[PDB]
Amino acid sequence: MVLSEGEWQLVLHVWAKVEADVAGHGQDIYIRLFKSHPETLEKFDRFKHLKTEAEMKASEDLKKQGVRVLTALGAILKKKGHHEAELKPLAQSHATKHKIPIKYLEFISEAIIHVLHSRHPGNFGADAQGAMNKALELFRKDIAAKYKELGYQG
Ligand code: HEM
Repeated sequence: MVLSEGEWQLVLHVWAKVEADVAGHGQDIYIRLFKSHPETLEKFDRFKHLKTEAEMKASEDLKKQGVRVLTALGAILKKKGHHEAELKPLAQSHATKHKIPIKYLEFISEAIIHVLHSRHPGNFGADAQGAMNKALELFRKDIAAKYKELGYQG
């Protein structure tokens, strides 16, 4: 499950493009997640009333949430697998307060990949997409192990 340095640089080089406008990327990723897997929207008490993509795009609070979420993910990715400290708080909140199954982490990973594939073909060819998938699989593996330590089946 361990990534090479080369693989991490493919991850970080596409992430550098996300960081030109993290808010806009976050909006596109949430819209993709909620349209592909509508059940995931039901986990968001503050956003579950949004009915359409237009409402999602107009939500300033959802935009701010996407910035928080992608910035936390980016800090994980920049650790290049040495992310134990970052995963502790995230696993605890997601297991115990939000109750987010591993299957829903797989869905958001799919939405991230889809949006990078569409926006960033210059830095998201097949090898770069493979490296990003490996990094998100590692994240999900390590979160699942923490979930189990915390008492949550995931
Ligand atoms: C890449 C994966 C994800 C990352 C990095 C991430 C990160 C975060 C962060 C940093 C927060 C705020 C602090 C906290 O409560 O822990 C948060 C809140 C939250 N997350 Fe996630 N998250 C991820 C995936 C998901 C998914 C897939 C769902 C639901 C389907 C979800 C549901 C929530 C909810 C319900 C909150 C509270 C939102 C609010 O305050 O209105 N998360 N997430």
